[PDB]
Amino acid sequence: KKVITAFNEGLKGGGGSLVGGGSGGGGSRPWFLEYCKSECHFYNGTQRVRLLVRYFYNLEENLRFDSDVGEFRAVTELGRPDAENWNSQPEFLEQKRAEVDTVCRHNYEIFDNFLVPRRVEPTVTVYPTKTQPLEHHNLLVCSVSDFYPGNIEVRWFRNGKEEKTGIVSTGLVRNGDWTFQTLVMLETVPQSGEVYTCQVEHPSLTDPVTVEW
Amino acid sequence: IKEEHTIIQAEFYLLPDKRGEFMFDFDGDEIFHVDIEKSETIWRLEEFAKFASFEAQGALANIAVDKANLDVMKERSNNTPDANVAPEVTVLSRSPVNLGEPNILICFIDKFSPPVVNVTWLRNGRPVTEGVSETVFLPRDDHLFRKFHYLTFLPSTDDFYDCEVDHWGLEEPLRKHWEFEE
Repeated sequence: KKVITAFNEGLKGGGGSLVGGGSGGGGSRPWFLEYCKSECHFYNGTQRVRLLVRYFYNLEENLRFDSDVGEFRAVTELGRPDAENWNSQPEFLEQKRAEVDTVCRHNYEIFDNFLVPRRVEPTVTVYPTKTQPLEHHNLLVCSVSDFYPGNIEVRWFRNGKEEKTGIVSTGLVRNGDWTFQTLVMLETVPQSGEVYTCQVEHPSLTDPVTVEW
Repeated sequence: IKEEHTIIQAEFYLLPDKRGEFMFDFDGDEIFHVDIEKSETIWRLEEFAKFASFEAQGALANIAVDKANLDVMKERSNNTPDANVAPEVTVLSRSPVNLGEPNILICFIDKFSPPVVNVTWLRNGRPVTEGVSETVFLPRDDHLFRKFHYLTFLPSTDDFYDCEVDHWGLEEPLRKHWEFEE
């Protein structure tokens, strides 16, 4: 059973202050946030990887460590003291420079066993939607839900004619529990001898999924 | 073939609330987070637990550094705070809604900071405290946060729901309405 490794969080030092930064508000309840995102960008699994660490103080991103640079760089002046301090520490730098391997690549190998291969087939359904007398443009809905990963293609066809116009969608909707959903609607006034079809392609399927109305 | 992905370790410490958080994100979804007070790794999906492990103490140690660092940042900026940024709130069902078929309502709270919010689910105007759950504060591409609150429900035309959200950045609580409509 493999153990996920965490990125090392560096200790900052005091020494001086900066002349009045900013607010953009005032009156509101004062708050203070130290937030750090250590991001591993896998361009192709572990073959090409970039580590990007981003530091934020309140609403401002102030410091960055890009593995392609190899050192910390201030995004705003509030982050400069940290850049200079940490960059003067060879021991800390080598440690950060090595995390693209000891953390990013190390954890990908673990996740590649169950997150990368996760596949959940979508449930596809079609149905009309208006207010009885359609009046204006009619609306046909293609519902594609409960699927993973996010990569998916949902197309409408009018008698084998892929409709590239009159499409209204919610776009890819993330449910927060590792499943997505989307509603791709087609504006069109139906006709008996005129059939509308929804084709769905997804990496969890072997063959496209189709539905007529 | 090509495997494009992003893994993010996101962590923070907030004052004056004295709240910290440590989580991992994979392509936008939470893998797990550490319950800082109990020193335990909480997987987003139970099934994840059998494929890996994470020593919760590592998160506690990192948050301890974040807390020390926050004091340094407050000192460096002369305790100059920023404005509170109110969230956008959306309510939607997890799956197509069919009368009498169990479903889940999602209250998606987005684009806000600081990472603290009060949320209440209401069914017919009354708070619901059973069959509800929530995620921790999730990272966005920018400096803001998002969060998900969930409510199990049984579709009926006699009911209507609301997700009420309060945040230091809102004038008054925000109440988003949801009701079945085939």
